[PDB]
Amino acid sequence: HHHHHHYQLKIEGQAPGTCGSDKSLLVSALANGIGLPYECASGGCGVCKFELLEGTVQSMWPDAPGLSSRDREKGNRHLACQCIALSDLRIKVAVQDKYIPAIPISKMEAEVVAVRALTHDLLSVKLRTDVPANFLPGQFCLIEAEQLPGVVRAYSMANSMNPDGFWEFYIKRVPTGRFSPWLFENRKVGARLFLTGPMGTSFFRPGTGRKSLCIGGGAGLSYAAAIARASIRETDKPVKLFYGSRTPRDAVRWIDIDIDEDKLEVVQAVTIGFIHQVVDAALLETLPEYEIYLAGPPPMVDATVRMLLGKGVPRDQIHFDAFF
Ligand code: FES
Ligand SMILES: [Cl-]
Ligand SMILES: [Cl-]
Ligand SMILES: [Cl-]
Ligand SMILES: [Cl-]
Ligand SMILES: [Cl-]
Ligand SMILES: [Cl-]
Ligand SMILES: [Cl-]
Ligand code: NI
Repeated sequence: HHHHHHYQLKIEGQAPGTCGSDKSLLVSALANGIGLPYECASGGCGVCKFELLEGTVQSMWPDAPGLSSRDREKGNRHLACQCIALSDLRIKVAVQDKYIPAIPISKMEAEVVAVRALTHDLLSVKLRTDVPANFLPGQFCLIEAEQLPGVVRAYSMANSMNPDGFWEFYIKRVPTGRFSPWLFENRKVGARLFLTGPMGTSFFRPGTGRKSLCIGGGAGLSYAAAIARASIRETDKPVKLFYGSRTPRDAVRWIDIDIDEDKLEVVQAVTIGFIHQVVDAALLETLPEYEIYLAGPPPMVDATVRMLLGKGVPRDQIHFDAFF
């Protein structure tokens, strides 16, 4: 389960690049500097849709919900984040500049170096690469475990850009979901994984002059924490942060995540109704004045953005990441 092939990737209107049997069309494109649209990079949001003009591809997730029942059954529309090339390809997609990697993405061999209890639910995993850890606050990595070849999943970085090559992620204590590269044989010090990134365009925006509100459900606390840290570093203003954990009062040691608890206004929502009703109650009609960042389970993120827009928050002050 080790050899891979390389093929030509022609994107109509762009320079002929390369693609392969070893990575998705998304990352090959992005790796080539092309702004192929994407958000989730994991088969759910539908944003990376392209039309297969010619050539043959293989899907990592045939049931991927980002592709509608219609599209899965009729025509030549596929998802770039889920598809590998099995020959030279010609595709058509609306390329945009805002998706060009801020920082050149790469395939990195990374070793687990530290694991520690974040919360009753969250486990923090710190890995090291031979290369500097270079990423913006709010970006993610796609993570693979050689045990499971076709099992790429997305995880927001929790720490910050450092020259020591450290990448931290928050993962679930209970192995739920379904398939994950975080087998328990891989949550031990010395395990080797593969990080692709940095990915994502929902990173922190400086110079807004607005206050930050970070909303993180479940493992989305990684993203929420990286934005909160970066806001405090920027302005020293108070950052309001809301998060969901199922057990009452499971505090996170904010000094271990390099965050000053002063300049930090934390409200936990114990996992009736949920997190976006706790935010709406607490802040009322003041939300439109904040720069808002969310992460979490797709249903939670979608409900919250609906609440936000319904409460008059400009679309361009809302930033999010939801992975499937
Ligand atoms: S980016 Fe491919 S479905 Fe979300
Ligand atoms: Cl990939
Ligand atoms: Cl697909
Ligand atoms: Cl790459
Ligand atoms: Cl997990
Ligand atoms: Cl949640
Ligand atoms: Cl989550
Ligand atoms: Cl930072
Ligand atoms: Ni082969």
